[PDB]
Amino acid sequence: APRKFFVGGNWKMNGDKKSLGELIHTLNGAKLSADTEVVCGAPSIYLDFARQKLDAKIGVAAQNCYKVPKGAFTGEISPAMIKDIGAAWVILGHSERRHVFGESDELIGQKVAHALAEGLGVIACIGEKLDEREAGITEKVVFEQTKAIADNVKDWSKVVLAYEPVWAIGTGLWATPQQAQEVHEKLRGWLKSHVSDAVAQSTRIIYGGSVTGGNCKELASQHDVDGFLVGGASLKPEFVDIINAKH
Amino acid sequence: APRKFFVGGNWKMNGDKKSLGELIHTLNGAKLSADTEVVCGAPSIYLDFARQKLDAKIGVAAQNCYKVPKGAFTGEISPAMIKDIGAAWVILGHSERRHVFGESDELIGQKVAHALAEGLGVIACIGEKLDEREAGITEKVVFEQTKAIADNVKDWSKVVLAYEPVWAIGTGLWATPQQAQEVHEKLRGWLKSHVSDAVAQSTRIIYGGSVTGGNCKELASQHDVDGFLVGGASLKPEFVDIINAKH
Repeated sequence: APRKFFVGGNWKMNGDKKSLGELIHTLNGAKLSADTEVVCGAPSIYLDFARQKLDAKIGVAAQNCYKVPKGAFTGEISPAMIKDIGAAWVILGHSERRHVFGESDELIGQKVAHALAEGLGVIACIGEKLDEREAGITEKVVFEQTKAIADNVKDWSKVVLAYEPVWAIGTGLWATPQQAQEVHEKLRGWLKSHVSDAVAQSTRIIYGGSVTGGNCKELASQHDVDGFLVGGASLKPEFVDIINAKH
Repeated sequence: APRKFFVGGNWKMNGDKKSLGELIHTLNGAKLSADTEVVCGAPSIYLDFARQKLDAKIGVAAQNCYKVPKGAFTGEISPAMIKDIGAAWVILGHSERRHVFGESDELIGQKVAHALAEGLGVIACIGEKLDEREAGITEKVVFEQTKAIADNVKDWSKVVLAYEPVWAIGTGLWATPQQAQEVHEKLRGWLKSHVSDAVAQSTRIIYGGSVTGGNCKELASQHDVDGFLVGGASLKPEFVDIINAKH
């Protein structure tokens, strides 16, 4: 009945074998809550390395992939390759790929469908920007993005939604736990009416804003926040505290 | 005085540990010419693996990277990471990155600057599309792309230009050895007047069109073709014949 708490740690473009080696060794020896499903999002070049060194209980995620198994797409990797090195997840639709690299809702949706058909789990990301949040069209934007994902999801048991308050990234604005709860609650209500009641009750909607050891207990105590997609703090030893945010 | 023959092998988005393992085993046991600099362009998730398995005499190249060492750029790898796993090259501005993923001349120039400063070698790719070749403005296009790269190159000794006749990629048209020589010759002349004569005589300008064991002998015998950037044929054992194109 209860959704399993889910902390993913998006490392982004960071680290080398030495620094990521020390990070992994710290997670391996740390007292982690058995209630939490932990997943580390490693750079593509370090996905094989991260899987070898990390304990089997902690999952590994690609930070991005493409929509077909093979082909003339220099620079890209496919779900077939991510599966081949032992990883079981992929992060798609991150705000950074949307913004810096112009990834459309259509393109993200194709990636979601393919990743899922190949047997990977997907951490799908959504979120509205500053001018959108200020305009009061938060719901219209995240529902548009969630629909572009959901049209390509037949089975929700391998999917986790991640809300990114992009409006509070790099601008003077900040997100409160109450504001996060209000978006998560509306996303769950969207899944209830557009997919099914059971999908809404079992699907983890994790918060992907600024999550630190100092603010995670309050964000996790929110009814409809089922975990985090942690940015910068996933590289530090306090990522352990964030995993244990309910204890 | 002569420019060392340079055969790079762009694997693109293809293969797994098993298939790439057999590929690498064939190249390691093959009778490769000492006069040919061989470099394998592996997918990012298999870069580490490729460097370990491949003999030291064959270089390893990333198929793409970003313009800073670290940062909030989910899904991207940096030159510092490529250097960390033992690779010494990177393929930038590939036609597929330009067309499918909208990589601009500016972004490519920024990437080239960073890659060279971090100590990597660069196979920079340029080429005119069908509508540009048809309009007769081939010179104007490849001079623009080469300039965007040259403005960000301080030292050309670690750089290799790869001409990609994109107008002959899936259009039904094919580039003849005379037509390849015609572009390569004009590119070397561009380097002569816009940089220096010494740079023009020492810089390898390799052919990035469709290269097989059937057509490489005639292409390589052209005066200003100094090697190849091989596509599909770099996965198969005939890549050995292409490496030995002059013998």
